[PDB]
Amino acid sequence: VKFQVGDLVWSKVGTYPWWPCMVSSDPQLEVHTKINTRGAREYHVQFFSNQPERAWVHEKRVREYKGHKQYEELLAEQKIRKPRPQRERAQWDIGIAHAEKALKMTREERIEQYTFIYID
Ligand SMILES: Cc1noc(C)c1-c1ncn(C)c1-c1ccnc2cc(F)ccc12
Repeated sequence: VKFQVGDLVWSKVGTYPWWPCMVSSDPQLEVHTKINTRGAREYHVQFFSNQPERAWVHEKRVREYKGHKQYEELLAEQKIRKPRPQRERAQWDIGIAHAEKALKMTREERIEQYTFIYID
């Protein structure tokens, strides 16, 4: 286990770019990490965004969030660059603004400030 609840991470999920997240406990399983059905470790994350979402992400697709400028280092992992669709970019910028604020808080503060409320 490399990450704990409240840690800030970048997650690369599906067709989306590296996105700012917070590691959190799954509301149903009550664990923030598990071994999946393929025997790989996954972490449960909340995505920072105007649209609240959560996901279980493979450990190879999770990186420590040190700051927004780390994004260039993540892409690096003629020069070819994918375009940045304006609508997605605006939501990513909003997520980054939250992560930048969360980075200035302690773990306990971030947990209190950002942990989602799940309603059945
Ligand atoms: C959508 C969605 N629904 O479930 C999940 C899980 C996702 C998701 N998977 C990866 N990312 C980065 C997201 C996502 C989460 C929150 N906000 C967003 C805003 C966007 F513009 C674009 C993607 C996202």
